[PDB]
Amino acid sequence: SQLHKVAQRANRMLNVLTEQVQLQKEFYQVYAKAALAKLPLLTRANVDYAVSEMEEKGYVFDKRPAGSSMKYAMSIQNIIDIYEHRGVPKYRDRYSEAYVIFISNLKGGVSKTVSTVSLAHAMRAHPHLLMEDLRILVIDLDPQSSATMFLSHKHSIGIVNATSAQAMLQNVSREELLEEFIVPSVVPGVDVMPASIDDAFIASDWRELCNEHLPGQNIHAVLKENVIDKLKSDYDFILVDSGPHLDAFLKNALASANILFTPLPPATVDFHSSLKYVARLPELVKLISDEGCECQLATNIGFMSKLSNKADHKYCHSLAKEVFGGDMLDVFLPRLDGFERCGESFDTVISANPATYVGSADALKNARIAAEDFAKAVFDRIEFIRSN
Amino acid sequence: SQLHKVAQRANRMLNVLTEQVQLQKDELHANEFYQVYAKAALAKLPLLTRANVDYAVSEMEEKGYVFDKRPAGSSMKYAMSIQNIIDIYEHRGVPKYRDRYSEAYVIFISNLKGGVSKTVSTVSLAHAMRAHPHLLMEDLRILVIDLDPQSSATMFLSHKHSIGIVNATSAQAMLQNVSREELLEEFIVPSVVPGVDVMPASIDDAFIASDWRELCNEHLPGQNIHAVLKENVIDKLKSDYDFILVDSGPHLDAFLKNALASANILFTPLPPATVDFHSSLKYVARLPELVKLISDEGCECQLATNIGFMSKLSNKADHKYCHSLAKEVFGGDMLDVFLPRLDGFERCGESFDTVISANPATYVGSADALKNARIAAEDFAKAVFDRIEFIRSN
Ligand SMILES: Nc1ncnc2c1ncn2[C@@H]1O[C@H](COP(=O)(O)OP(=O)(O)O)[C@@H](O)[C@H]1O
Ligand SMILES: Nc1ncnc2c1ncn2[C@@H]1O[C@H](COP(=O)(O)OP(=O)(O)O)[C@@H](O)[C@H]1O
Ligand SMILES: Nc1ncnc2c1ncn2[C@@H]1O[C@H](COP(=O)(O)OP(=O)(O)O)[C@@H](O)[C@H]1O
Ligand SMILES: Nc1ncnc2c1ncn2[C@@H]1O[C@H](COP(=O)(O)OP(=O)(O)O)[C@@H](O)[C@H]1O
Ligand SMILES: [Mg+2]
Ligand SMILES: [Mg+2]
Repeated sequence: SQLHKVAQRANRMLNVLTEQVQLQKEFYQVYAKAALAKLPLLTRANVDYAVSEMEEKGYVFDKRPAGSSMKYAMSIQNIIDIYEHRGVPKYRDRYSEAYVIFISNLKGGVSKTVSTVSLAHAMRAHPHLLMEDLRILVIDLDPQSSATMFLSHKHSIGIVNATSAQAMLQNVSREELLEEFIVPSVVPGVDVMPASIDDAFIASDWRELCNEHLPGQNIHAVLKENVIDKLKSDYDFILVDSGPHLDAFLKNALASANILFTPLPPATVDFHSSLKYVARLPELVKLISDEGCECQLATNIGFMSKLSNKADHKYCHSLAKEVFGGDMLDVFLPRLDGFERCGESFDTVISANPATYVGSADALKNARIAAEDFAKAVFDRIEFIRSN
Repeated sequence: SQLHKVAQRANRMLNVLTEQVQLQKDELHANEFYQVYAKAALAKLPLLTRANVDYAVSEMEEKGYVFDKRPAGSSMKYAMSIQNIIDIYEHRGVPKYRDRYSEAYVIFISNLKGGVSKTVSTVSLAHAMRAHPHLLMEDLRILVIDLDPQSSATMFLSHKHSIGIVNATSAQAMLQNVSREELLEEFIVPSVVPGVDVMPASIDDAFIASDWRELCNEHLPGQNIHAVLKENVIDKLKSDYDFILVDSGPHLDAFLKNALASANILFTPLPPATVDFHSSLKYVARLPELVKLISDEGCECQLATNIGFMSKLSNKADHKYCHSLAKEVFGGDMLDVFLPRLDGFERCGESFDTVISANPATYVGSADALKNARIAAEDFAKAVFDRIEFIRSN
C-alpha cells in the first residue's frame, strides 16, 4: 500500500507548501494630461476646463514628478471621472443587466482563454471605450485555471480555495460572492472568480454533488441561478471560460450565455475539428433543453484566431466566411510574437508593463493594437445585437 | 434559429474538407525514418565489436540480405537502419525482450495538472526506448493508446498527411469490442518510427467520454464501466506488444479511470514551479482515494507503484528546492533521471515532432539543441527501462 505511503508524505508536504506560499503574499498605464485630447469627445480645452472645475470642487488627480515641475499622471479612473463630469453617459446608463459572453469550442489550444482575458482587459481600457466605464467579471471554470493565472498576480492568489465551482455548489449571497469569491485583476474594473485543480473532482462527481447540496435544482442551471443572476446589476459584461471537457461546467456555461463566439484555428485539420463542434452545437442545446433548462443563446459569432499570412490560412478563412456568413466577425486575432511572449509569463498584452516586457517594444505594441481592434469589433457587434 | 443553418453549412463544409484531406494523404514508408549508422559506429554498441560486426554483415549478405549504401564522396558507404542493427543482433543469436517477457507491460504517465509533459514524456519514452542505441538488441514493439480527444499523442506520433481524418479511435475500439485481428488491422496505425504504433484519438471522442455510462449500458450491457479498456482492447493485444503506454487528457472521467484500471505501473511528471508542484501533490495525495473508488464500484487496479520524475526542470534556484521536496515525498520511488526544459523539446513541440523522429536536416534550430534534447530523451527512456527491468525481475 505504498500509494498510501507516498500519498501521506504528499499530504504533509502540502501544508509545508501552503505555508511557504502564504508567506509570499499595479496597472502601469497612465496618461499625460495633453494625451487625453486624442480620445473621443475630448479636446485640450474641454479637458482643462473639466480638470480645473473638478479640482475646484475638491477632486485630487494623480500626479508624478517630471524632472523639475510635477505633472498629471492620469489613471483610467481619472479619465472615466472626467467623462462623467462632462455629462457623457456610461454603458450601464443604457443597458441595465449584465450581458454574458462565452467564447467556446471543443477544440483546445485555439485561444479560448487568451481571447477571453484579452477581450476583458481590452474592452475595459480601450481608448474609445473608457467613456463606457465597463465593469467586467471573468468566471474561470477550468480546473487548469489558465484564465485565473492570466488575470491575477502570481503572489496574490497563491492557493485558491473559494472557486467558481465552489460558489455554484454553496449557493451564497450576492454579498458573499463579491466579498469572498471574487478577486480583482491587474486592471482595475476587471475582476475574476478563480478556479483551482480541486474543481476537477467537482466536475467528476457533479451529479451526486448536486443531489446533496442542491436537492431538486436542475443540474445545468446552477451557474446561471446560484451565481450569475445575483451579480447581474454589478457588472456590464460577464465572461465564462471553461476547459474543453464536455461536462457539467461547459453545460452550465452554455446555459448561462447571452452570446457565443467561436475562435477558429486556421490550419485545415484544426479548422476541420472546429467545424465538427460548430455542427453539433444545436445538438448540445437541444440536449440541455430536453433535460432541463432552455438556453437564451442568441447567436454564435466566428472569428479566425492565430491567423497567419499563409495560403492555407487564407483558404480556411475563405471557408469560414462561407460557413458563418453574416455571423462571421470582420476582424480576426492574428498570430503575433507579443501574444506568445505575454502568454509565457501569464500576462495579458494590455496588462504587460512595457518597461518589463522581455521582447521587442514594437511586438508588444502591435499585439496591444490587435487586442484593441478585436475588442472594439466585438463590442460593436454586440451593440448591434442588443440595439435591435 | 440561424444556429441550425450555420451548423448545416458547417456539416457540408466538413464533408468537403474530409475529401480534400483524404486526397492529400501520403502513405508512410518504414524505410524512410532518417536515422542511419556508419558501419564502423556499430562496434561502439553493447555486445558488438569491429570484428563480429564485419563477420555478421558478410554472413548475412551471403544469405541474400542487402544493406543500403549511399555515396559518400570517394566511395559508397553502408547506411545502417535500426532494423538492420536489430537483424545483426538476431544473426548473432542475442535474444529479444519478448523472449524473456511474454505479456505486454502497461505504463500510464498520469497527473491531473495539465501541461506537465504527460504527452511529450509518453511519446518521447515510446520513440526513445524503441530506438535507444543501447536497447536495439531488445527489438521492442511499443503501442501508444491515445485517449485525449485533443489527440496530442496522435499528432506527435504520425505525420501530418500520413494519417488523414481519424475515425477508428481508441474510444471507438473500447465500445465496439472487436477482435485482436480487427484491432491490428483497422485501428492501429504506424508512427514515424517503425516498431512504435499508435491507436489514435479524435475530437469526436469528447462526446463519447461525456455520454460514457449510457453508451456502455447500450453497447456493452453488463460490463464494468472501469474495466473496458483493459478487457476490450489491451488484454487482446498482450502478445503483440512489449510495452503499451496510455495517454489521456487531464480530466477525471471514464478515460482516465479506464487507464488506471489497466496500468501495471504509473509515472507522475512533477513540474518545478511551486504552485504547479503544489497542484501535482494534491493529485498524488488523492490517488489512493481514486483507486479505492474504482475498487468499490467494480474492478481492482493492479497498480504496482507510482514513480515520480521532475519534468521541464531548469537549473534554477526555485526548481532545485521543489526537486528536494519531491525526493522527500517519493523517496525511493523518485526516478534518478529527470526531463529538463530544453529548446529542442520546445521547437519540436511546435511542429508536433518527437526529438527522436525530427530530421536534423529540417530542424529549424541549432543542431546542438536538437542533439541535446535527443540525448535527454534517450537518458530518460533508459532510466525508465532500467527501473521497470528491476521491478519485473525481482
Ligand atoms: N493570437 C495568438 N498569437 C500567438 N500565440 C497565441 C495566440 N492566442 C493564443 N496563443 C497561445 O496559444 C496557446 C493556446 O491558447 P489558450 O488561450 O490557452 O487556448 P484554449 O484556451 O484554446 O486552450 C497559449 O500558450 C497562448 O499563449
Ligand atoms: N498569476 C498567477 N496565479 C497563479 N499561478 C500562476 C500565475 N502566473 C503564473 N502562474 C503559474 O506559476 C508558474 C510560474 O513560473 P516560474 O517559471 O516558476 O516563475 P518565476 O520564474 O515567476 O518563479 C507557471 O508555470 C504557472 O503554472
Ligand atoms: N522538457 C520540455 N522542455 C520544453 N518544452 C516541453 C517539455 N516537455 C513538454 N514541453 C512542451 O510543453 C507543452 C505541454 O506538454 P504536454 O506534453 O502537451 O503536456 P500534458 O500532456 O501535460 O498536457 C508542449 O507545448 C510541449 O512541447
Ligand atoms: N501528425 C499530425 N496529425 C494530425 N494533425 C497534426 C499532425 N501534426 C500536426 N498537426 C496539426 O496541424 C497543425 C499544423 O500547423 P500548420 O501551421 O497548419 O502547418 P503547415 O504550415 O504544416 O500546413 C498543428 O497546429 C496541429 O493542430
Ligand atoms: Mg483555455
Ligand atoms: Mg497531453
